[PDB]
Amino acid sequence: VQLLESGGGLVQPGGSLRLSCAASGFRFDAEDMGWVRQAPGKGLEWVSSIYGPSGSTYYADSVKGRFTISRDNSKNTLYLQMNSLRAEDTAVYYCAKYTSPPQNHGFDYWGQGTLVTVS
Amino acid sequence: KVFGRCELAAAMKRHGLDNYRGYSLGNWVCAAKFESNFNTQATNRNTDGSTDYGILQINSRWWCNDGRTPGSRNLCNIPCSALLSSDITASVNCAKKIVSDGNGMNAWVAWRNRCKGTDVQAWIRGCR
Repeated sequence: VQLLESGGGLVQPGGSLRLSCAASGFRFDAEDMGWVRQAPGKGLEWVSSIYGPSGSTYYADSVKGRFTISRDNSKNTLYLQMNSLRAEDTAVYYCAKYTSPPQNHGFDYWGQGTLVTVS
Repeated sequence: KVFGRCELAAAMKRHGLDNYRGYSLGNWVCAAKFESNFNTQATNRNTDGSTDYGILQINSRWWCNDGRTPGSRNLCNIPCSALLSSDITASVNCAKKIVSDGNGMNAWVAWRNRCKGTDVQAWIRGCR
């Protein structure tokens, strides 16, 4: 099992950025997954989830209507489309999953993370 | 309240946890230690937007309702707020349902990471 994020970078505010997460070692198509971020001097904060075979999506209020979470089953890759970026969206972003659900602690497995800087 | 180790051992004994679904009482005491540090009011916001509540850090996505969690199922049929008291009854009741599913005690992440396979009975050694 592995998750591996790319490519953040520097973007102007108002800009857009598409993140990916190459997933391996498990049955991707129906797995509960999400994105989490860690902003300068804050904890890990939930950003978005996609659950089950229905692909039901959910979003934190600070990003609802600006981000979209997507699956590409042919490539077992999870995407986050980020539009209308703001300075406070600056953070390390992580793709994440449950190791053994149902469980507590939320998503407990996440990748290396990719940095997004919005200035 | 913050429970003492042997104090919580005894409460859990009286509430029927010892050997519940084959998990000895040290298991339950070790779980509490590493989930909440024995603190009945402990609450933690999680990476999936759920929150864990109480002495056994019962989760708001699958088991309790806090009104604010994505994809919640409320399988215990209880408000998460009802799990933050010095009386552990409601946490224990929810624990018993949780551990009766496929996953056993692996549903508690701190249990499977720090307790599982260890000398868990040491957690109740020296208690009356």
